[PDB]
Amino acid sequence: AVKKFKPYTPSRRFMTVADFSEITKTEPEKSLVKPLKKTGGRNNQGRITVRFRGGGHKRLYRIIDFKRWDKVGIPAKVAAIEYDPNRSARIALLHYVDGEKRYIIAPDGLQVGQQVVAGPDAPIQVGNALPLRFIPVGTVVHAVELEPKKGAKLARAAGTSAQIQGREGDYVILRLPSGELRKVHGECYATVGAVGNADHKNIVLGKAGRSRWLGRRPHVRGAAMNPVDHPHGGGEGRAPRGRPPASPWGWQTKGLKTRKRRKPSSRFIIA
Amino acid sequence: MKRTWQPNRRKRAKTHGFRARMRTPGGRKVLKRRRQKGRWRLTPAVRK
RNA sequence: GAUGUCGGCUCGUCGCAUCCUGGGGCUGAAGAAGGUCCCAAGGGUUGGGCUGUUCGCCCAUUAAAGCGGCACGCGAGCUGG
RNA sequence: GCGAAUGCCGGCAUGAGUAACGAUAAAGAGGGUGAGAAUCCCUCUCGCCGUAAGCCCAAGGGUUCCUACGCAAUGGUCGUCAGCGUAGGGUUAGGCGGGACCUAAGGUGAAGCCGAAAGGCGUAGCCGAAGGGCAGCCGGUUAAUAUUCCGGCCCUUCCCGCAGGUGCGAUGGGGGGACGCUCUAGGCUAGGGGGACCGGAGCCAUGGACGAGCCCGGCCAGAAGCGCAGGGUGGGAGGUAGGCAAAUCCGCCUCCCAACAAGCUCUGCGUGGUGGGGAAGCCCGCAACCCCCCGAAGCCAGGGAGCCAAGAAAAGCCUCUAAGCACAACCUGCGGGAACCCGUACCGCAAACCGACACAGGUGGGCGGGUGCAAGAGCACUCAGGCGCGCGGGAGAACCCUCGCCAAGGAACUCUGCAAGUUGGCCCCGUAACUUCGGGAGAAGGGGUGCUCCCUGGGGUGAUGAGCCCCGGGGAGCCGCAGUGAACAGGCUCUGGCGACUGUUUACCAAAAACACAGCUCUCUGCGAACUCGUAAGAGGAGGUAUAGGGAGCGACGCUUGCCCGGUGCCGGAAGGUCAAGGGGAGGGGUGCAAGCCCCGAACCGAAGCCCCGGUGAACGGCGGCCGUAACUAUAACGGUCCUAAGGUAGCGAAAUUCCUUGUCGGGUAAGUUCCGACCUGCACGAAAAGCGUAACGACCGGAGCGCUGUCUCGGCGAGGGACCCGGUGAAAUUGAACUGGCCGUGAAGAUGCGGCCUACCCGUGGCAGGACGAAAAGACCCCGUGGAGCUUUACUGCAGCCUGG
RNA sequence: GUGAGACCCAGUGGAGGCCCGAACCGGUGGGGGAUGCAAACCCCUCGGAUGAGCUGGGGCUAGGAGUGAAAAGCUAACCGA
RNA sequence: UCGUGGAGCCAUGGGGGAAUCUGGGCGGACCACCGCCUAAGGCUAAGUACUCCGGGUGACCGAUAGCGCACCAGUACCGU
RNA sequence: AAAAUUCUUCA
RNA sequence: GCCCGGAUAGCUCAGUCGGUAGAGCAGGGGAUUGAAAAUCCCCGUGUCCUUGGUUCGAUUCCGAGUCCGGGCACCA
RNA sequence: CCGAGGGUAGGGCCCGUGACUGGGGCGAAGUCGUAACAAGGUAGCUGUACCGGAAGGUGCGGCUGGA
RNA sequence: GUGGGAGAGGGUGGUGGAAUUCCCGGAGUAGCGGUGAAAUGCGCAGAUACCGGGAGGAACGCCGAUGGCGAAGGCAGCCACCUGGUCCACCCGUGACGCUGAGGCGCGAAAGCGUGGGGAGCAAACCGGAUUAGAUACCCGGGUAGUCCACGCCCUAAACG
Ligand SMILES: NC[C@@H]1O[C@H](O[C@H]2[C@@H](O)[C@H](O[C@@H]3[C@@H](O)[C@H](N)C[C@H](N)[C@H]3O[C@H]3O[C@H](CO)[C@@H](O)[C@H](O)[C@H]3N)O[C@@H]2CO)[C@H](N)[C@@H](O)[C@@H]1O
Ligand SMILES: [Mg+2]
Ligand SMILES: [Mg+2]
Ligand SMILES: [Mg+2]
Ligand SMILES: [Mg+2]
Ligand SMILES: [Mg+2]
Ligand SMILES: [Mg+2]
Ligand SMILES: [Mg+2]
Ligand SMILES: [Mg+2]
Ligand SMILES: [Mg+2]
Ligand SMILES: [Mg+2]
Ligand SMILES: [Mg+2]
Ligand SMILES: [Mg+2]
Ligand SMILES: [Mg+2]
Ligand SMILES: [Mg+2]
Ligand SMILES: [Mg+2]
Ligand SMILES: [Mg+2]
Ligand SMILES: [Mg+2]
Ligand SMILES: [Mg+2]
Ligand SMILES: [Mg+2]
Ligand SMILES: [Mg+2]
Ligand SMILES: [Mg+2]
Ligand SMILES: [Mg+2]
Ligand SMILES: [Mg+2]
Ligand SMILES: [Mg+2]
Ligand SMILES: [Mg+2]
Ligand SMILES: [Mg+2]
Ligand SMILES: [Mg+2]
Ligand SMILES: [Mg+2]
Ligand SMILES: [Mg+2]
Ligand SMILES: [Mg+2]
Ligand SMILES: [Mg+2]
Ligand SMILES: [Mg+2]
Ligand SMILES: [Mg+2]
Ligand SMILES: [Mg+2]
Ligand SMILES: [Mg+2]
Ligand SMILES: [Mg+2]
Ligand SMILES: [Mg+2]
Ligand SMILES: [Mg+2]
Ligand SMILES: [Mg+2]
Ligand SMILES: [Mg+2]
Ligand SMILES: [Mg+2]
Ligand SMILES: [Mg+2]
Ligand SMILES: [Mg+2]
Ligand SMILES: [Mg+2]
Ligand SMILES: [Mg+2]
Ligand SMILES: [Mg+2]
Ligand SMILES: [Mg+2]
Ligand SMILES: [Mg+2]
Ligand SMILES: [Mg+2]
Ligand SMILES: [Mg+2]
Ligand SMILES: [Mg+2]
Ligand SMILES: [Mg+2]
Ligand SMILES: [Mg+2]
Ligand SMILES: [Mg+2]
Ligand SMILES: [Mg+2]
Ligand SMILES: [Mg+2]
Ligand SMILES: [Mg+2]
Ligand SMILES: [Mg+2]
Ligand SMILES: [Mg+2]
Ligand SMILES: [Mg+2]
Ligand SMILES: [Mg+2]
Ligand SMILES: [Mg+2]
Ligand SMILES: [Mg+2]
Ligand SMILES: [Mg+2]
Ligand SMILES: [Mg+2]
Ligand SMILES: [Mg+2]
Ligand SMILES: [Mg+2]
Ligand SMILES: [Mg+2]
Ligand SMILES: [Mg+2]
Ligand SMILES: [Mg+2]
Ligand SMILES: [Mg+2]
Ligand SMILES: [Mg+2]
Ligand SMILES: [Mg+2]
Ligand SMILES: [Mg+2]
Ligand SMILES: [Mg+2]
Ligand SMILES: [Mg+2]
Ligand SMILES: [Mg+2]
Ligand SMILES: [Mg+2]
Ligand SMILES: [Mg+2]
Ligand SMILES: [Mg+2]
Ligand SMILES: [Mg+2]
Ligand SMILES: [Mg+2]
Ligand SMILES: [Mg+2]
Ligand SMILES: [Mg+2]
Ligand SMILES: [Mg+2]
Ligand SMILES: [Mg+2]
Ligand SMILES: [Mg+2]
Ligand SMILES: [Mg+2]
Ligand SMILES: [Mg+2]
Ligand SMILES: [Mg+2]
Ligand SMILES: [Mg+2]
Ligand SMILES: [Mg+2]
Ligand SMILES: [Mg+2]
Ligand SMILES: [Mg+2]
Ligand SMILES: [Mg+2]
Ligand SMILES: [Mg+2]
Ligand SMILES: [Mg+2]
Ligand SMILES: [Mg+2]
Ligand SMILES: [Mg+2]
Ligand SMILES: [Mg+2]
Ligand SMILES: [Mg+2]
Ligand SMILES: [Mg+2]
Ligand SMILES: [Mg+2]
Ligand SMILES: [Mg+2]
Ligand SMILES: [Mg+2]
Ligand SMILES: [Mg+2]
Ligand SMILES: [Mg+2]
Ligand SMILES: [Mg+2]
Ligand SMILES: [Mg+2]
Ligand SMILES: [Mg+2]
Ligand SMILES: [Mg+2]
Ligand SMILES: [Mg+2]
Ligand SMILES: [Mg+2]
Ligand SMILES: [Mg+2]
Ligand SMILES: [Mg+2]
Ligand SMILES: [Mg+2]
Ligand SMILES: [Mg+2]
Ligand SMILES: [Mg+2]
Ligand SMILES: [Mg+2]
Ligand SMILES: [Mg+2]
Ligand SMILES: [Mg+2]
Ligand SMILES: [Mg+2]
Ligand SMILES: [Mg+2]
Ligand SMILES: [Mg+2]
Ligand SMILES: [Mg+2]
Ligand SMILES: [Mg+2]
Ligand SMILES: [Mg+2]
Ligand SMILES: [Mg+2]
Ligand SMILES: [Mg+2]
Ligand SMILES: [Mg+2]
Ligand SMILES: [Mg+2]
Ligand SMILES: [Mg+2]
Ligand SMILES: [Mg+2]
Ligand SMILES: [Mg+2]
Ligand SMILES: [Mg+2]
Ligand SMILES: [Mg+2]
Ligand SMILES: [Mg+2]
Ligand SMILES: [Mg+2]
Ligand SMILES: [Mg+2]
Ligand SMILES: [Mg+2]
Ligand SMILES: [Mg+2]
Ligand SMILES: [Mg+2]
Ligand SMILES: [Mg+2]
Ligand SMILES: [Mg+2]
Ligand SMILES: [Mg+2]
Ligand SMILES: [Mg+2]
Ligand SMILES: [Mg+2]
Ligand SMILES: [Mg+2]
Ligand SMILES: [Mg+2]
Ligand SMILES: [Mg+2]
Ligand SMILES: [Mg+2]
Ligand SMILES: [Mg+2]
Ligand SMILES: [Mg+2]
Ligand SMILES: [Mg+2]
Ligand SMILES: [Mg+2]
Ligand SMILES: [Mg+2]
Ligand SMILES: [Mg+2]
Ligand SMILES: [Mg+2]
Ligand SMILES: [Mg+2]
Ligand SMILES: [Mg+2]
Ligand SMILES: [Mg+2]
Ligand SMILES: [Mg+2]
Ligand SMILES: [Mg+2]
Ligand SMILES: [Mg+2]
Ligand SMILES: [Mg+2]
Ligand SMILES: [Mg+2]
Ligand SMILES: [Mg+2]
Ligand SMILES: [Mg+2]
Ligand SMILES: [Mg+2]
Ligand SMILES: [Mg+2]
Ligand SMILES: [Mg+2]
Ligand SMILES: [Mg+2]
Ligand SMILES: [Mg+2]
Ligand SMILES: [Mg+2]
Ligand SMILES: [Mg+2]
Ligand SMILES: [Mg+2]
Ligand SMILES: [Mg+2]
Ligand SMILES: [Mg+2]
Ligand SMILES: [Mg+2]
Ligand SMILES: [Mg+2]
Ligand SMILES: [Mg+2]
Ligand SMILES: [Mg+2]
Repeated sequence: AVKKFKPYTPSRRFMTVADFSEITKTEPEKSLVKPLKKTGGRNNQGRITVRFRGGGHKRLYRIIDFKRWDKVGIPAKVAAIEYDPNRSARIALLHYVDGEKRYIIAPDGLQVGQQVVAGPDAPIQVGNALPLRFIPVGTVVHAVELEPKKGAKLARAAGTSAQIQGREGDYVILRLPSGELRKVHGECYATVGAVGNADHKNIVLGKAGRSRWLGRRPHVRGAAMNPVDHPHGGGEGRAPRGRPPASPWGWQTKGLKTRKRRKPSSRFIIA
Repeated sequence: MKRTWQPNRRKRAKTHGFRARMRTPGGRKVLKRRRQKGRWRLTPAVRK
């Protein structure tokens, strides 16, 4: 729902946090599965290549399953729904009848105790992953694969989800979270339902820090630097860019389409 | 106040060490030159 | 191969084309006041409001609140608005 | 062949016996020593520090440590002294810290990938430490070392043997190791305060005291056992699609038993056989070691609760099985043996480290006693302990520095209350507009504070009752000028501008109104993402996936954000126009006696780009002018007309913007180029280079008031550190050479140096700064040079990159 | 309190880029210093001080390159290369 | 020597792609003669260059010269 | 389902 | 103070090449109305600012000037 | 002790006045249009919303006191 | 109370077909549109007109009325669940328990506001084209908020019989 605070301090008036009842249950990550020293670092081999990243609360990583086809047919009981710091969603831990456990970006609705599974036979109900071709046109599904056997890669951010628009050949049409209509293979898996924790889009960082705890360093405007630093830069006291909106690298930044034209990945898109 | 020289044995060697000179083709050419000239010390001498 | 630049402060000193105070001729000078011109700096020539201001404009007085020169006197004396 | 080059190397001058001698914590005397002592040693007075100016440890420094000789130099003076010279000594570890252990970022790097070479990436592995893991505590000794040597008590590994246990057995599997912030409970310990009690040499002074007097000290370590605190922890028995099935171990199902437990374990603290230490005191040598109380930030520890930002790894260590092996082998006991390498002096907030210096600067971790002030690591004094800052002695000018006080006035000072003053703690009353209901608030403005005597209420600890502490409540009364009696310790208010806010910045002239900021919008990006770095491989993005990532502007919040796509940019346009290779060769040329061999080459087919068409403003941007008109005049709701892509809407407005200007009214003032409120002919506001506001916030900028003041009228006195004199040591920039006066002139136009005249015995000391166009910097402005660099763009020309045909 | 609520009182509770205030990190105004104690220091005063905090050790990024809460600041006492 | 030039020759990143002596390259576009030469595999002393090193000479220096060092110098010292 | 504005004052 | 731009019918503004000068609005006269507007027919208008000069001829091309407009005045 | 009152500080209600500013009322014959009364020449009115010289226009819904 | 009845009373979930718009596909060619007449505008880059498939949003034709239900506002496709009011029949039970109702509390068309979503049609403002003396209007071509859903506000009306 999102917690609100009385203004017993500015910023704390505008501040809001996520309701943690969905997760209220198992805060400590499963010592196996999640355990994975996660390496922080805002640059590659030397230089920074994504400005303004850095700092930000120590974060332990949690490995999730983005290809539930591992255990086809093997059902599992959702042991618990915990908080994952490395993502917008909430993951859910689930023990399989097999014994093996693992996390799954918890879908909106899924509840602890519910049984769930993955496969063709699999029943169409929130939490079960199936190959697209076997999923009722129109249903909402998330964590959609994009190419058979290559893992989930679509609609995984809290509250996101794509809708099955129709079949057509070995492919099926999908209106993705952005709204684009892409044809995706039939063998491509996906777990039924929406991502959940849709409230996310409503939390208000509130202060300047918080934005720091998230690991995002202060971002500085082009026109605030100088001729050398940026192209908007310079100008004897405050000025209107100088035309036309560009980036520190010098490419137009208002409307100039960037995706590669000759990309063979077209032919499967429409939006 | 803090002055440019803040002594540290490890740094000094890890940085201008002999082994250090040897790894870089550039440092190799440093020792090359030093020996050439006649320097009594090729590497900034230090001891532990 | 540098003569520090406006204003203020401190310290002055000089010119006279005199703002006072001294003399004196006219007066359309009754007296008192004045106006004007001549002789004369010896000594005087206020405290505030506003502005960085010099300058002025006001306030309250005054015998008068003179004009001007000394690298628009004076930063190896001060201040830097 | 030198006289000049702010020439170069060296030497020596001037300033100059001048400035200065490095914290204003402070000295005095008497003994020694010695050729010679303010300065070295000893004693006695005195002052300074005491979250230290004292102890301990890292880093760094490397003999500075200790002893004996020493004083040329070094030491800002002196020097018998020394961190100095010469010489000799000195650093002892299975347990402390590193290594024959572990992993982190990162490094390196088999494989593997890449790159003209050099090289770049890079899996396992390896390297990598204040992190993990690992066995020593209390004393005693040396001139100098000690958890190292010695004493006492207590341990750890390996190796061998013995005895009893058991499926023993990995580099493999699993568990564990293992983790955040804030707040916390209970016991303890460190530490500290009391004692009428215990042990002591002694002490009655100067009017009093033989006193429950005064003064000193009343602990430390310690196996097993035993206590008191905890911390960890269900056992069962079956199944078993997982732990890249090797497992009786994990993990999942299922079911007898068992639960805010007990037991089992593992630490902490007492206690403990016994060992050790043990003052003030005189000739330098007498021993208790008990009882209360306050009590941690440390310990039990992996305790608890709450929170969102969601909090290393690996080994040791358990456990499971594989090969193998079961004569092994591990396990537990018990004895015997074995136990290497490196460091260990000393300095360590400083004279031994980093600052050329014995430099007022900088330097990480731990302990940091007592009393009083609400508390505290703050403040004053003071323990332990350590210092009096390596030039002194006088004098008592000006002038400067730091500092105290002041009549009357009280901001008149001045750009400005700059500065300094006032105010200042705690307790209680009592507190406005406005407001986002939090705040404003410590608003303002007040009263209280000492000591003594009585009465009185809770609490902890005991034991409910004494003490010992811990919070109060009500009376009487005493003395001062004054009761946080010293020290530490906001001046308050009203009203504007800017920015919401805490925050960041020009290390070394700018801390702001600038940057950032949550938040708003635009745009890109469907994942081998876009974007960035790289020739590449690869990496970041991100072990993310449109509620996500990149770029851009605005910048909390409230009310809002208008018109114009003509030009420009971007977006969309399968048509057209133009269009490069290349395709195609109508037709023509060179040659050959020829077949030929060689060249040119028109139609047409030929991309992207451009042209063209249409969209687009929280995309670059733009957002008018002149005449006329109302029944007093004025003014002009109304009319006309030129021009445009379209003519500035709301709001605001002589403003961080207004030139004319001190606009013009009004407020404030005795008086107001500033300020506040208005007006609007806005030179030249205006809506996300956002417009207008706004509670709160600000070492931000403006205007006023009250309070208090040496800011001032207007200065005076006083203190200390210098200045001055004497003794010691002794620089500097500058300097053509000097025997260096005024005025009126003259002179390259501002003369000590020419002319004329006027002054003026020779030489210093303390002062003042008018001149020597004083010093300092080959002017930073200016211009010049076909000098240079940084930056811009619809300058030129290229290149990366991106698009594109073949 | 109501039908149930919301909401309202006390008490407990201990949040926060909250407040005073050291240590600590800074560097506001004024004074001194200016051949200094010092190639940025000292004095009085002042900002923050549970956070976008400060700090030790071990690492990585660099010359048209890095880094930058943005000053063309810093990159070993002078950085438009 | 060759800066697109009438630009051959010798190399060669890309595309196409032969023949074995009636073969094949060259003689400055290109043809025709005439003549030279044998590609797509390799080796090869000497004459030549240099002076760390040893010697000999000097209308070379003679301690501010001559090497940066005549001397315990790539030292002291400065700098991470 | 309609092209189309107006009528000084006092009586 | 310098460099720019105009001016033409009553008004707002077109145009020229050296021969010609215009439009809209206004206005004058009829028409519709009961009467005004509107609307409908008819109509007239120019020293092309003054000014000298050129030319065969100037609103137009030069030279001077008046007016009304806009734009610069920087380094200090 | 209390105490008239005076002093200092902070609040509350109230009346007057103020550059300037907003509408309002009233005043024979000024200006611009003509919204309403006859489908008032787009039926009228109406709540709210935005826009315009001005009546007023348009949106959405409602009424008939319109057909 | 017992037993029966009618209803667009209300809330939630699901669902149907027609139509408009857009998208793809086919087929087709010189206009379509719109009006009082026109023009703007869409169209040879292939529109209008016709067919097939798909998307999505809003509203439910006929039934349907001068009808029904609700306290009022208001409420209409179908289905299911949850739920209020109401009428008749039987005279069974209670035994005046009633009426009204300042204040309070709740509901309350449309428009408007907030947070997010949704967006086909329509459509203030706005932009064009006409009409006009002018035309910030009536007409035409576009067009944003809004209209839509959820949650929270607003609380007015010719909320009228
Ligand atoms: N009537 C007064 C109120 O204001 C308006 O009315 C005011 C004006 O509109 C009106 O003006 C009229 C004008 O419309 C009409 N065409 C011409 C007339 N001469 C004017 O009249 C007005 O001015 C004149 C002087 O000039 C006075 O003598 C006369 O009393 C006065 N009413 O005069 C009124 C002033 O009183 C409203 N229309 C009216 O409904 C309202 O009630
Ligand atoms: Mg920014
Ligand atoms: Mg800037
Ligand atoms: Mg640009
Ligand atoms: Mg640029
Ligand atoms: Mg710019
Ligand atoms: Mg500007
Ligand atoms: Mg140095
Ligand atoms: Mg080290
Ligand atoms: Mg070394
Ligand atoms: Mg000179
Ligand atoms: Mg005089
Ligand atoms: Mg004078
Ligand atoms: Mg002067
Ligand atoms: Mg000066
Ligand atoms: Mg002078
Ligand atoms: Mg001076
Ligand atoms: Mg100044
Ligand atoms: Mg010479
Ligand atoms: Mg000298
Ligand atoms: Mg002298
Ligand atoms: Mg002297
Ligand atoms: Mg002296
Ligand atoms: Mg000294
Ligand atoms: Mg003797
Ligand atoms: Mg050391
Ligand atoms: Mg030595
Ligand atoms: Mg001796
Ligand atoms: Mg000496
Ligand atoms: Mg001696
Ligand atoms: Mg010594
Ligand atoms: Mg010695
Ligand atoms: Mg050891
Ligand atoms: Mg060994
Ligand atoms: Mg590497
Ligand atoms: Mg490598
Ligand atoms: Mg190692
Ligand atoms: Mg270690
Ligand atoms: Mg640890
Ligand atoms: Mg360790
Ligand atoms: Mg560990
Ligand atoms: Mg150890
Ligand atoms: Mg021990
Ligand atoms: Mg010692
Ligand atoms: Mg076993
Ligand atoms: Mg393990
Ligand atoms: Mg642990
Ligand atoms: Mg406790
Ligand atoms: Mg104890
Ligand atoms: Mg005691
Ligand atoms: Mg006595
Ligand atoms: Mg003890
Ligand atoms: Mg099992
Ligand atoms: Mg196996
Ligand atoms: Mg004990
Ligand atoms: Mg206790
Ligand atoms: Mg086996
Ligand atoms: Mg032995
Ligand atoms: Mg030691
Ligand atoms: Mg310390
Ligand atoms: Mg040093
Ligand atoms: Mg000293
Ligand atoms: Mg020092
Ligand atoms: Mg420190
Ligand atoms: Mg206190
Ligand atoms: Mg102290
Ligand atoms: Mg006085
Ligand atoms: Mg007095
Ligand atoms: Mg004054
Ligand atoms: Mg004055
Ligand atoms: Mg002033
Ligand atoms: Mg000022
Ligand atoms: Mg002050
Ligand atoms: Mg109020
Ligand atoms: Mg007393
Ligand atoms: Mg006090
Ligand atoms: Mg203080
Ligand atoms: Mg105030
Ligand atoms: Mg600010
Ligand atoms: Mg703060
Ligand atoms: Mg700083
Ligand atoms: Mg600075
Ligand atoms: Mg500041
Ligand atoms: Mg500063
Ligand atoms: Mg990743
Ligand atoms: Mg974005
Ligand atoms: Mg962003
Ligand atoms: Mg901004
Ligand atoms: Mg702004
Ligand atoms: Mg705009
Ligand atoms: Mg435009
Ligand atoms: Mg366009
Ligand atoms: Mg295109
Ligand atoms: Mg061609
Ligand atoms: Mg083309
Ligand atoms: Mg106009
Ligand atoms: Mg008139
Ligand atoms: Mg008239
Ligand atoms: Mg304007
Ligand atoms: Mg407008
Ligand atoms: Mg104005
Ligand atoms: Mg003014
Ligand atoms: Mg302006
Ligand atoms: Mg002005
Ligand atoms: Mg002015
Ligand atoms: Mg006045
Ligand atoms: Mg002012
Ligand atoms: Mg003033
Ligand atoms: Mg004003
Ligand atoms: Mg502006
Ligand atoms: Mg803008
Ligand atoms: Mg404003
Ligand atoms: Mg500030
Ligand atoms: Mg004074
Ligand atoms: Mg004195
Ligand atoms: Mg002397
Ligand atoms: Mg002269
Ligand atoms: Mg002479
Ligand atoms: Mg002479
Ligand atoms: Mg003298
Ligand atoms: Mg002088
Ligand atoms: Mg002097
Ligand atoms: Mg000079
Ligand atoms: Mg020069
Ligand atoms: Mg030139
Ligand atoms: Mg350069
Ligand atoms: Mg060009
Ligand atoms: Mg009720
Ligand atoms: Mg509470
Ligand atoms: Mg704070
Ligand atoms: Mg100063
Ligand atoms: Mg000075
Ligand atoms: Mg402070
Ligand atoms: Mg604070
Ligand atoms: Mg570090
Ligand atoms: Mg380091
Ligand atoms: Mg560079
Ligand atoms: Mg920074
Ligand atoms: Mg740079
Ligand atoms: Mg050429
Ligand atoms: Mg050939
Ligand atoms: Mg050839
Ligand atoms: Mg040849
Ligand atoms: Mg040949
Ligand atoms: Mg060869
Ligand atoms: Mg050879
Ligand atoms: Mg030599
Ligand atoms: Mg000689
Ligand atoms: Mg060195
Ligand atoms: Mg009329
Ligand atoms: Mg009439
Ligand atoms: Mg009439
Ligand atoms: Mg005319
Ligand atoms: Mg009025
Ligand atoms: Mg009126
Ligand atoms: Mg009407
Ligand atoms: Mg009408
Ligand atoms: Mg109509
Ligand atoms: Mg009508
Ligand atoms: Mg009404
Ligand atoms: Mg209007
Ligand atoms: Mg209006
Ligand atoms: Mg108008
Ligand atoms: Mg309208
Ligand atoms: Mg209607
Ligand atoms: Mg109704
Ligand atoms: Mg109606
Ligand atoms: Mg009706
Ligand atoms: Mg449409
Ligand atoms: Mg079609
Ligand atoms: Mg077709
Ligand atoms: Mg309903
Ligand atoms: Mg019912
Ligand atoms: Mg009865
Ligand atoms: Mg309503
Ligand atoms: Mg509505
Ligand atoms: Mg609105
Ligand atoms: Mg609103
Ligand atoms: Mg429409
Ligand atoms: Mg009409
Ligand atoms: Mg709805
Ligand atoms: Mg209401
Ligand atoms: Mg009705």
